[PDB]
Amino acid sequence: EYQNIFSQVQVRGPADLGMTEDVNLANRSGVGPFSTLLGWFGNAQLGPIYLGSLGVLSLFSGLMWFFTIGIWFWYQAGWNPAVFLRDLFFFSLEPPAPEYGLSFAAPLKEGGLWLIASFFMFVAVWSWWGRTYLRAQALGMGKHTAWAFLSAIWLWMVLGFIRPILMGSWSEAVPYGIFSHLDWTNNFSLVHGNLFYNPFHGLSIAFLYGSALLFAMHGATILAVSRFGGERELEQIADRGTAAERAALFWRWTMGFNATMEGIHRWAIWMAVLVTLTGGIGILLSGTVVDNWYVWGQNHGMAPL
Amino acid sequence: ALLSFERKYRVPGGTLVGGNLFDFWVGPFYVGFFGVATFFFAALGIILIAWSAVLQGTWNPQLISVYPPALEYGLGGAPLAKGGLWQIITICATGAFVSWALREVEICRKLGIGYHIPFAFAFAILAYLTLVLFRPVMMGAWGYAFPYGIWTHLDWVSNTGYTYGNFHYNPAHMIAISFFFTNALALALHGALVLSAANPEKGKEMRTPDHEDTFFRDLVGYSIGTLGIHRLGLLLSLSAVFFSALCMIITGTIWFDQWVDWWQWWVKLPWWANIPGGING
Amino acid sequence: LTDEQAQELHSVYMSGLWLFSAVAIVAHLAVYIWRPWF
Amino acid sequence: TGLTDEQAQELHSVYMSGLWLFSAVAIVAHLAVYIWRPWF
Amino acid sequence: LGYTGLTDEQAQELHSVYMSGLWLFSAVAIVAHLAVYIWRPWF
Amino acid sequence: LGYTGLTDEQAQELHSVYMSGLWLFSAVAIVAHLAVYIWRPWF
Amino acid sequence: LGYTGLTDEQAQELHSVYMSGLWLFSAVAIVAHLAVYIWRPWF
Amino acid sequence: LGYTGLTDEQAQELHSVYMSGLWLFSAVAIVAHLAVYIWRPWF
Amino acid sequence: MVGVTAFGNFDLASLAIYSFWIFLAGLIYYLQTENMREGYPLENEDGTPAANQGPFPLPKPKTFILPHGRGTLTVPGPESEDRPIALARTAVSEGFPHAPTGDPMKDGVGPASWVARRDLPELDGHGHNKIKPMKAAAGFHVSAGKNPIGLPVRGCDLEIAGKVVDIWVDIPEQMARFLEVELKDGSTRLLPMQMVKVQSNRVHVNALSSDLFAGIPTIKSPTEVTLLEEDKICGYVAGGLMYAAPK
Amino acid sequence: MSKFYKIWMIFDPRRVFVAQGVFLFLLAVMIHLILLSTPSYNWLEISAAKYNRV
Amino acid sequence: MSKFYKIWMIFDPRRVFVAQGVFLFLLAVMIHLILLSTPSYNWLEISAAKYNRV
Amino acid sequence: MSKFYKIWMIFDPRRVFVAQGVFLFLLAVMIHLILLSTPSYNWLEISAAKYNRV
Amino acid sequence: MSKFYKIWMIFDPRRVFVAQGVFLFLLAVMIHLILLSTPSYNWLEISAAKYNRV
Amino acid sequence: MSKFYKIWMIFDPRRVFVAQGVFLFLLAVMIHLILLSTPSYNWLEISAAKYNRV
Amino acid sequence: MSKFYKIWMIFDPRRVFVAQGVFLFLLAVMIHLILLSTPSYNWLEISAAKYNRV
Ligand SMILES: CCCCCCCCCCCCCCCCCC(=O)OC[C@H](COP(=O)([O-])OCC(O)COP(=O)([O-])OC[C@@H](COC(=O)CCCCCCCCCCCCCCCCC)OC(=O)CCCCCCCCCCCCCCCCC)OC(=O)CCCCCCCCCCCCCCCCC
Ligand code: BCL
Ligand SMILES: COC(C)(C)C/C=C/C(C)=C/C=C/C(C)=C/C=C/C(C)=C/C=C/C=C(C)/C=C/C=C(\C)CC/C=C(/C)CCC=C(C)C
Ligand SMILES: COC(C)(C)C/C=C/C(C)=C/C=C/C(C)=C/C=C/C(C)=C/C=C/C=C(C)/C=C/C=C(\C)CC/C=C(\C)CCC=C(C)C
Ligand SMILES: COC(C)(C)C/C=C/C(C)=C/C=C/C(C)=C/C=C/C(C)=C/C=C/C=C(C)/C=C/C=C(\C)CC/C=C(\C)CCC=C(C)C
Ligand SMILES: COC(C)(C)C/C=C/C(C)=C/C=C/C(C)=C/C=C/C(C)=C/C=C/C=C(C)/C=C/C=C(\C)CC/C=C(\C)CCC=C(C)C
Ligand SMILES: COC(C)(C)C/C=C/C(C)=C/C=C/C(C)=C/C=C/C(C)=C/C=C\C=C(C)\C=C\C=C(/C)CC/C=C(\C)CCC=C(C)C
Ligand SMILES: [Fe+2]
Repeated sequence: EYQNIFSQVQVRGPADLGMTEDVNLANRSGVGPFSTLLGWFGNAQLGPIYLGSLGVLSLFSGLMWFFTIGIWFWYQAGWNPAVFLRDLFFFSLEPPAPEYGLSFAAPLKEGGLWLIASFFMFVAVWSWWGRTYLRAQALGMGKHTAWAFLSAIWLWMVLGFIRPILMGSWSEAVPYGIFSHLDWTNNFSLVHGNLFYNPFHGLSIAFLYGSALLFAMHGATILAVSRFGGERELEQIADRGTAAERAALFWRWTMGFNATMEGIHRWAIWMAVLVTLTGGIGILLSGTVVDNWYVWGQNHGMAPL
Repeated sequence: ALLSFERKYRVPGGTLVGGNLFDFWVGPFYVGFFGVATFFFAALGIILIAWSAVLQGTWNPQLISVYPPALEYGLGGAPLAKGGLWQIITICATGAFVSWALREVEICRKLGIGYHIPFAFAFAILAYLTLVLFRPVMMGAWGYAFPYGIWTHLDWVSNTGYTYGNFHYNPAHMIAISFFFTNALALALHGALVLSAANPEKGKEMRTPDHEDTFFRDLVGYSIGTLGIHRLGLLLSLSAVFFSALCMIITGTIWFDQWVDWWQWWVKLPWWANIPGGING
Repeated sequence: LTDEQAQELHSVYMSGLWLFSAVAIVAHLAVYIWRPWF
Repeated sequence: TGLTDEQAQELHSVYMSGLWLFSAVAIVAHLAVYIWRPWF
Repeated sequence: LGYTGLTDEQAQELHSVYMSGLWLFSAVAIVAHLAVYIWRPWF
Repeated sequence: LGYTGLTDEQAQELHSVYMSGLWLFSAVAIVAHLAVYIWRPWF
Repeated sequence: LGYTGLTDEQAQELHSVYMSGLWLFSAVAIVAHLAVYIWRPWF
Repeated sequence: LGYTGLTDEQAQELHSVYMSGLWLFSAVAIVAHLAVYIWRPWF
Repeated sequence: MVGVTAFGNFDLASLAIYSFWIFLAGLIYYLQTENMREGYPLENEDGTPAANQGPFPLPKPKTFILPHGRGTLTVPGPESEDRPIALARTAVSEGFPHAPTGDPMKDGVGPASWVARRDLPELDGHGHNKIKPMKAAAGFHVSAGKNPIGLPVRGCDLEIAGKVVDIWVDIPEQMARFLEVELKDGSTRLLPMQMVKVQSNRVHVNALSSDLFAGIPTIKSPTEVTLLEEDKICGYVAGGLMYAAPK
Repeated sequence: MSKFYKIWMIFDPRRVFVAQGVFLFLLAVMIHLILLSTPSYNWLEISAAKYNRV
Repeated sequence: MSKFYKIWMIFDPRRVFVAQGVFLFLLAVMIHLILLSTPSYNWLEISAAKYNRV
Repeated sequence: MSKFYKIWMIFDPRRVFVAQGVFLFLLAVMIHLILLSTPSYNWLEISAAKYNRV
Repeated sequence: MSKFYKIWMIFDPRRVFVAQGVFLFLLAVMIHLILLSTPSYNWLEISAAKYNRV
Repeated sequence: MSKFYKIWMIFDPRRVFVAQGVFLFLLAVMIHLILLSTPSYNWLEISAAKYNRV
Repeated sequence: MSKFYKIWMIFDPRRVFVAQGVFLFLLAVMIHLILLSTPSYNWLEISAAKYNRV
């Protein structure tokens, strides 16, 4: 009856400071507080966190981006806290108007502040990517996390930087707001025909659904064989046990083919990086190569003529 | 035929319906009672899709479409050429999905593992039945379900969404989207981490789970663990599907207008409703 | 917190509560003099 | 918290000194604003 | 008896230097405000 | 202090070099502002 | 001092070569700016 | 310093060959730019 | 580039979609071959190499360097069971079950199977044992759950089989892994934490009847448990679900 | 009265100091913003009107 | 009062006091915002009308 | 007053100095941006209008 | 200046230098972008106007 | 200038060579694409115009 | 001045050189993009209009 969804007994010991392969220990912090609420589901320990040069750069730039958008929101509210709380989700930093092109001459109120915020965000995201790479390198691990993050960065860059340049206007980029970027998404679909008929849009959706499918399958499989210590997968790779064999045989008897305790993670990483990669390509093609995706589908055997 | 370790696991037991009858393998596949049911329903549904393509007059697999009955048939039967083939295919699909889940249950209990996988699959079956059975029944017509076509059910999605304006003002829809995005992010991170521990820099020893915990604590200051990450993956996927089912079940039944108009209860809250500034004032 | 400790914390909390209520009543009475709703 | 009675007394004395300094500055500021532009 | 590990003399010296810096910063700010108020008063 | 491991002389020397760099940077900035203000004053 | 393992002579030599490279880069940049300003001044 | 395991002579020889390649690449680029500028100048 | 086609209706979007189809076929091939590093070549039901092996060739070997001087692992490689299987064919044709010859739970077949893993304890990043009894662990205590120590243990026949004596703890993950149960004869067994339900007054083991607790494989060292012993214990307890259905 | 010091026995002084500093700054900013939003007591706008800056 | 002191045998004092402070501050802010909404009992606006600030 | 130096026996000077630097910079930037957003005290536009720059 | 050299007895010089580089570069870019945003002080556009480039 | 060879003591030649190759190829492709995008310097279109190919 | 060589005992030359290279290339690309984005100082269209190529 115990399904291993929530731990039924919780234990605590001395905090684990972590490994010291060649990490600069002077850049680590102390351990934070233990949380029982998190310990019901996963680990209770918080921290320590590594902060280095790239951590400082990313924190400064991200804080400046956040503060720039926030101060613009406070300006749009008229400095009234009540209006700020009421119209939160309705404020937005907009990119420069279409008649300014790619130039940097747009006024502060009409898109210059958007350029300042975008520069800060650019620095923050790229320094965080470098930080993931260097944190992997310090521990002697492979850089798989950096490359998956690079896929995510590819889609982000296409949305905010690459496509506006190819289209020749900053007005193509996404505004900084909660409801406003949803409106941007809907208007992007409406302007370019019907984004459903973008084939790379369909592939991106296929891989997002596939991530949900594969992650549910894998979480369920590991929880099902956790009675044999299947969660300790790094050891099941080195010394195969009955947990790995039972999981492989379940999926083999079900659908005719299986994975290993490492190949399944290869499937996982590719299933996610593919949604973001195909999405980036599909957005890049919209407006620069195809202006009306539904008509394109009609000409390519996807929609009735 | 068999994997190197498969022989000791193939033992006679764990069936729900039948006994030694249907207790055998066909190649790698296990085929119990529900294996037979699944095969029959799937084959019938696929051949009926092909016959609907014959009736429609197209052989392009991207143009084949099986439309539900028109709204004037209500919840009754329809002629085969007009709406009935869709109904038979829906019955076949429901039978195939349920038999697949029950076959998974039989395999689970033959191998001695927990029933997490059939439960997770039942979540997706329930989302499908919400779109194809429960919502059409509450709205009173089979014509509110989606057609069986590669690109025409996207037309169904678009028409249904734009009936209520911009559909991602639906709040349960927002929650479901957030769960989907978080799920994809977590899947990428988890696959990358296990691979980076098992495949370190060239010439190095394999990393330990301590190295994985250390990597995430260095990066973001918290590590959920291995059991934690698998629990989180199951829960994120199932929550996404549950909230998508909810946001569709309330859409044509409780809500009837633009969802952006739903978000106005917050703005019109009395103690700031008339303050003159900002966007809504 | 045992019985005596909890009772003492209780007493100090109510001393604070009554001082706060006294200041609030002073303010409310000042408003009633300055601009009454009654 | 691990503080003794004397430690708590001393810490509270210094805290109250700081609080009264802050309050005195605030009182002077409010007096100046009220003379400049009363709100009652 | 310090939770940060500083002694009494160390705290006194650190506070002395901190107050020197604070007064320098405040003096610069005061001069800047005087210049702005002469240039363009806000009262 | 045991805070960074520097001695008194090391801190003095490091601060001397840091202040040399700071004054060079400030002098360049002052010349740049003088040039801009002559070219296009903002007051 | 002990931060990077370089001695005094090593730091001096490395800085000498670095400054040679910096001055070469700056000279090329100066010539480029002179050419652009003659071609199309921005003041 | 030797962060890479190369000796002084090895670094000198590798840099000599690298500079030969760099100058060949630069010469080809210079000829290409001369041809394009004669064909269609951009100044 | 809007409407620029090299031939027919083939533009940059068509080029992109066909390039992606080629890439996806290659990626699927790579993923399957990477998954083929365990369990291959395929065997007949009598142990001999099967005539058929599949549409994908076996990948080139790769070597893992195990930590703490545990050796190396090269996969794919010669894989052998290294243990007797007490199963008999029920049919001359393939695709039918193999029936256990004796007691399946003692013999370790079916849902009671185990694998001949290494006979050494699992280590942590520093070289210590990963799993320790909470008594031997330094500074470990129960934090926020129902503490099982001292509770009676009830089997699937609703009969008392023992009492909880200790908790075995995964030191790096800081999670309880096993319950140590003292039987009536003053002997202790390990029970997987994922197979017990800790209630207010008892610990309930749905998989295992009270009489079967004495048949749980024992650990040869009271202070540590190896991977092989973990296989045996987990496999026995899980096989109880099918092989203790009556009583 | 005269014994409130015992609260520092109940609350860690550093946590209380951090929390009350944050609270004081946020309260002060909120009040200043409230004054800025009202047409009256917006000292910038009324200074502009008094000296005819527009 | 009678025996309410025994709640501290059940609850950690810090959590209760923190929750009480947050609740009190939020209540006061909400009530002040409600008063500022209506023209009545809006001290910033009635003072503007009284001294003819507009 | 005279006993304020004891604050350094509760608060780590490094953490305090970092937080103070961040706080002061953000406050200065916010005040400058508020002044820029106001038609008066926008020194760039004031100098533009005075010197007939547009 | 007076006794400020002891700040290096509290802070690691490397981290301070890195923070200074990051802060100064970001501030300089922000100020240049603000100047480019203003119709005056955009040196490229006023140079274009002076020499009748466009 | 005569001692730039010491760069290879601190930089791995293989990483530098791979990065340099990738960088040079991407730069060249980007410049060629920028030239093809402009109506001038699109050598195919202007050869067409020059040789009267429609 | 004349003593800045001492910075190299503080910072590793490898990290400094890679950071400097990335920074310089990004700054050059940024300034070139800014110049191209302005209708003036875009040398391609300046040359096109000067020689009547459109
Ligand atoms: C042209 C179409 C047809 C093409 C070919 C068709 C022919 C048949 C198909 C052939 C392809 C088969 C692919 C299977 C490869 C298997 C890879 C693998 O998982 O492991 C093996 C191998 C290492 O395995 P390992 O055992 O785990 O190694 C562990 C090490 O010990 C220690 O670890 P490590 O440090 O070595 O790193 C480990 C990592 C090593 O992986 C890498 O090194 C990846 C490098 C980055 C990708 C390159 C593009 C980045 C942007 C350019 C700028 C930098 C260039 C790269 C710099 C190189 C420096 C090393 O290996 C991995 O496992 C990574 C898993 C996930 C990688 C996700 C990559 C995301 C890329 C994001 C793209 C962003 C820009 C996209 C722009 C648009 C592109 C269409 O990894 C790889 O080889 C990575 C392959 C990278 C492919 C990039 C995606 C290409 C997208 C093209 C789509 C089709 C075109 C559609 C549009 C067309 C328009 C006209
Ligand atoms: C009316 C609306 C349109 C439409 C318009 C669009 C548009 C426009 C786009 C999508 C995109 C996507 N859409 Mg669509 N979409 C529609 C209908 C659907 C339906 C459906 C059932 O109908 C589905 C399932 C989807 C699904 C999808 C996704 C597969 C895809 C986004 C991938 C992703 O993860 O992005 C989320 C991930 C990212 C954006 C990457 C972010 C990476 C960066 C680095 C993160 C930085 C964090 C930042 C610093 C903040 C810091 C936070 C703090 C650190 C905490 N769409 C209809 C047709 N859709 C995108 C796409 O790829 O299309 C091809 C896209 O651009
Ligand atoms: C929007 O804002 C705009 C764009 C308008 C304008 C804003 C501009 C501002 C914000 C940007 C400011 C930029 C400044 C900070 C640029 C600074 C540039 C400096 C850093 C130039 C330095 C150049 C260094 C050169 C490349 C040196 C090269 C020398 C190396 C090759 C030395 C290595 C030699 C080897 C031998 C070392 C080995 C030594 C041995 C002993 C080991
Ligand atoms: C919208 O509604 C509006 C805004 C209109 C109205 C709402 C208003 C709100 C609701 C009212 C809130 C009022 C609050 C609660 C006011 C309370 C203010 C008091 C609590 C401020 C106290 C400040 C005290 C500080 C300044 C004291 C500082 C002194 C310390 C820094 C001294 C250093 C301490 C060291 C020396 C300790 C030494 C310890 C050693 C080891 C002995
Ligand atoms: C919307 O609201 C608006 C913006 C309109 C108006 C609201 C305004 C209010 C809410 C803003 C409140 C602002 C705060 C309260 C003002 C704070 C001012 C700060 C406290 C000034 C502090 C200055 C400190 C100076 C810069 C520090 C100098 C530090 C020294 C250099 C330390 C050096 C120590 C070393 C050298 C030696 C110590 C260690 C050795 C071993 C002895
Ligand atoms: C929106 O608001 C706007 C932007 C419009 C206006 C608001 C403006 C305000 C918020 C801006 C605030 C700006 C800040 C506060 C100005 C700060 C400037 C800093 C302090 C400049 C400091 C520069 C110091 C550097 C340049 C000196 C460097 C020299 C070193 C590298 C020398 C080498 C170090 C030696 C070798 C150490 C070795 C010694 C030991 C013995 C080994
Ligand atoms: C209490 O209030 C305070 C002030 C304390 C703080 C409040 C903060 C809150 C109110 C701020 C909330 C911000 C939220 C709404 C951010 C929302 C962001 C949206 C959702 C972003 C979605 C998409 C944006 C992405 C795609 C943007 C990508 C842009 C990059 C690619 C930038 C590329 C870099 C280029 C443009 C820089 C060009 C500048 C020159 C120097 C090259
Ligand atoms: Fe996993």
